[PDB]
Amino acid sequence: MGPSLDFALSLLRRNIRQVQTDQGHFTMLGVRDRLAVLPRHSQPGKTIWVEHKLVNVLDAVELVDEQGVDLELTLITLDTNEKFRDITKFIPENISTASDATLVINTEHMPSMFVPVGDVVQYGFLNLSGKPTHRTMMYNFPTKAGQCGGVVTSVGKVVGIHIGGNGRQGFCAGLKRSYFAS
Ligand SMILES: CCOC(=O)CC[C@H](C[C@@H]1CCNC1=O)NC(=O)[C@@H](CC(=O)[C@@H](NC(=O)c1cc(C)on1)C(C)C)Cc1ccc(F)cc1
Repeated sequence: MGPSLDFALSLLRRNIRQVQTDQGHFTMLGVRDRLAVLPRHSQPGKTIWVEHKLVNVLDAVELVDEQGVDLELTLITLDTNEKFRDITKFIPENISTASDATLVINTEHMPSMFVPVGDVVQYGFLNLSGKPTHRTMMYNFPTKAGQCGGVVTSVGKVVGIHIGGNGRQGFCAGLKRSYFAS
């Protein structure tokens, strides 16, 4: 509710970017330095649109956890002029569920949008259009196409990235701090 909403708003300007790839429109969380995270499904190429600018991509590396499981997110590094404000400290050391979370969407079509998704609960194994992953979490909210990459936040942590849904529920890849270690 209110507390996750205001924390979510504090991330928006400095860290939550509108992007476009050949696959469509996505929300992108910038984490530190020139490092950001996107859904694998966005399939970033050699350039990517960020806000109004076509930006060269330094690399895109699929995020695979310490158990060898693809998390369906890719870590992208960018030929941006400025570094992102470092939000490492807001990514929890442990994958975290949360009550009354906020999902932040920021795309050209859904700009600066805060979605009260309610409680985010453990889900675990998830088969997303035939691609299996784990460590996912679920919220009973009817998320939509165009919300992938959306940032799931608690009172003061960034806990997940929206990756899929079935029309009545939504699912995020869980985040923990070690995923972003250099
Ligand atoms: C570029 C445009 O594409 C997009 O908009 C990305 C947006 C949507 C957001 C969905 C869109 C709808 N409700 C939502 O919240 N995401 C996907 O579509 C994903 C597929 C699903 O959500 C599928 N769901 C399940 O499999 C699923 C399983 C359970 C359990 O619940 N849902 C549905 C398409 C059927 C794409 C994907 C494929 C393979 C993966 F490794 C990982 C992801």
